Amino acid sequence: YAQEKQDFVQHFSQIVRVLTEDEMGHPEIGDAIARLKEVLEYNAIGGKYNRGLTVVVAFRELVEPRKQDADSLQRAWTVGWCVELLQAFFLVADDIMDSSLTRRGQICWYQKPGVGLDAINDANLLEACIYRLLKLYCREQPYYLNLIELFLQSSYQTEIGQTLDLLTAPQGNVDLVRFTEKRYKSIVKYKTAFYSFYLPIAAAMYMAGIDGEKEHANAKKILLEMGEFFQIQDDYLDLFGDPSVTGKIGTDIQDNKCSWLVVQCLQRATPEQYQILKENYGQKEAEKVARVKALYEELDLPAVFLQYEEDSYSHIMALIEQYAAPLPPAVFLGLARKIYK
Amino acid sequence: YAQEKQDFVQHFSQIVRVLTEDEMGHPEIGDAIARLKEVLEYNAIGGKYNRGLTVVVAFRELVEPRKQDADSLQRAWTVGWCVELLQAFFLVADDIMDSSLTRRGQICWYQKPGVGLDAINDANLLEACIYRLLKLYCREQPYYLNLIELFLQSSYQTEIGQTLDLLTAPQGNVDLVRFTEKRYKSIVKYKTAFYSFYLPIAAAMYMAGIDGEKEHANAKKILLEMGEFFQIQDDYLDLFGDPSVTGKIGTDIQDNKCSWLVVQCLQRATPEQYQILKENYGQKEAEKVARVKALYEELDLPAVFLQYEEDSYSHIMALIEQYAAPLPPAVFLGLARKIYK
Ligand SMILES: CC(C)[C@H](C)c1[nH]c2ccc(-c3ccccc3)cc2c1CC(P(=O)(O)O)P(=O)(O)O
Ligand SMILES: CC(C)[C@H](C)c1[nH]c2ccc(-c3ccccc3)cc2c1CC(P(=O)(O)O)P(=O)(O)O
Repeated sequence: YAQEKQDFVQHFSQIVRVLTEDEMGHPEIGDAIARLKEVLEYNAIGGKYNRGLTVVVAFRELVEPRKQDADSLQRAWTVGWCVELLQAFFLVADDIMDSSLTRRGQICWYQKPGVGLDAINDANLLEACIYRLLKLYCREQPYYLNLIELFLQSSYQTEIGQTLDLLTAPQGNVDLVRFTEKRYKSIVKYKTAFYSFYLPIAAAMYMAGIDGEKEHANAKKILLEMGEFFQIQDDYLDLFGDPSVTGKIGTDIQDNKCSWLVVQCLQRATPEQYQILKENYGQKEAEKVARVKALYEELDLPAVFLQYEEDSYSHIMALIEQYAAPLPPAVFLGLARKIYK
Repeated sequence: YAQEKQDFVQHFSQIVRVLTEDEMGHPEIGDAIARLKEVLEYNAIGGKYNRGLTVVVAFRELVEPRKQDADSLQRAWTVGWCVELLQAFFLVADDIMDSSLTRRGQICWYQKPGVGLDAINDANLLEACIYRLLKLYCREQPYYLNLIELFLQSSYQTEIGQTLDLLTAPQGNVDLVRFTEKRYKSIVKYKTAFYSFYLPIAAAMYMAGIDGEKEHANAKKILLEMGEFFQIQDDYLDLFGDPSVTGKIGTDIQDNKCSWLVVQCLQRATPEQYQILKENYGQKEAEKVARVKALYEELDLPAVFLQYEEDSYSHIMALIEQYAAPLPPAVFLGLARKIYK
């Protein structure tokens, strides 16, 4: 599982080289290409690489083994790195928008002295790097246009999701009438599930010559449902997870997030409870965060979650049973195993 | 010339409609699509539309008149609007990065109450709209991939140019050792000339079935040279233009810009003059801006410019003479006329 990750990371060095080869081919833009290198190195490294690696794993599980030459494998690693660049673009930009301080345990790029709002253009460069790598490595392949369109569409979906989230949950303005279940699912589907789960498997599919509309739709159905549970579990763990196991010490409640937890809370709350939420949700003070968390436990949200994880796992297994064919079920089950661990 | 502009603007209403049709096809994301509409309407309208209109004018001059049906013309307007969306994406983002207050005589989008840094995601949406329109209108055409690659490449070039500019001219830090002629030309070529002049004519060329590498290179040579003079003239007019004729009251000097003017000044300045520049360039006070402007006139920069405009016009005419064929020279001469007016 995580021997493949060392191999993925070692490929980065070449991605960076080929993207910053213009340091001397046109000398004039050298300093800009040096800055691009620093942007790539700071923002594309330090994550867990789950999205990029999924491209490689899924590719190897989908392609006939005697069409896995060195050049094929290299295209798969490169396209994995494209998914990671897309992720990096979103995170740099989201951090600016949310005023975050840290990411992946280090200062956010935009908070670095000397960067600041220049990070907006750095993020656009990271995005642009995707299409430069696609062209460099995949332009003669029959799936080239399909991949370009898949990355463009995944960016749109994600951005639209971000818009929805920004409207739903503006910092420093509590309005819980916004935090409905239909809205939560919609945010998760567009902002997270499409790029995190559909994108990497679809890309592997296209690379394997699997281009059919119907097959893509079948896999999408499985994968967007998995993505929904992934985010719900992320929301739950934000507050209730062991921090030496997650890494996170959560701030969803302080940040006025449309969390699965606040959604559930609101569905179950008496009016006296709605009031406790109104007075304490989306504020900085520890005692106020304690209040919300106490309210969550009083309503047995951990028991709700555990039940919800069980029903969700059965449903995902049924979706796999119904929609995986003719793909090998292992493509989806590998993901299910990680998510439901 | 400017009857065609009313026609271009009237087409916007349909661009907006087709991009925000999802307001009821998926109801969940309705509020986000409403926000997209407001972003489009505020940021794609209010400019002079020169870049988009160039696509339409050049298309009509390049295509055989009995391949200009209603659907062709519509694709040309749409692709013109794509160039305008690309422009809108860059301007929204640049305004945030520069901390500007106004644009096109109105408050900058990000300065609107309630927007703020959410404009970063608004800008990404504007970019994404380009590829949604290309797909909606041009996906079955033989030039589809060529246009997608042209817009992606124009975005990269522009972003790289912006990086170079940000490194060269950081606000609140005067360093004139950066402001060399080689650097100025490099910024202009990447940040301005490619998207403003090459992009719209190249797009019209691809739409007319003119896809040859050689022809694109020939036209690019003419067009990047024209773009260089356009920006130089913009820099000159920033300070010396009549504001009821430009619209601008200039702030290049206050903003520590790598202007053609400061570059020229530096080439001609004694060390005592270099000092006046060092002490007064890139500062807010009116008397300090007066100093720089006085220095410019003492070195006869307006006479240098006028001479430079003459040599530049002859050179552009020679480039047209040598590189326009087999395109009709009118494609380039229309631009020359506007630029050198
Ligand atoms: C390590 C676990 C404590 C944690 C809950 C987890 N579980 C996962 C299950 C699946 C995936 C995943 C797999 C493929 C594509 C995208 C995500 C990531 C995570 C992750 C890590 C996620 P997270 O940090 O939880 O949002 P990342 O965005 O990949 O870093
Ligand atoms: C109106 C003039 C006082 C002014 C100097 C001018 N001259 C031009 C010449 C050519 C073009 C142009 C033509 C095609 C593509 C791009 C620009 C724009 C301008 C412009 C307007 C430019 P500007 O505002 O000068 O940078 P815009 O970016 O199109 O608004």
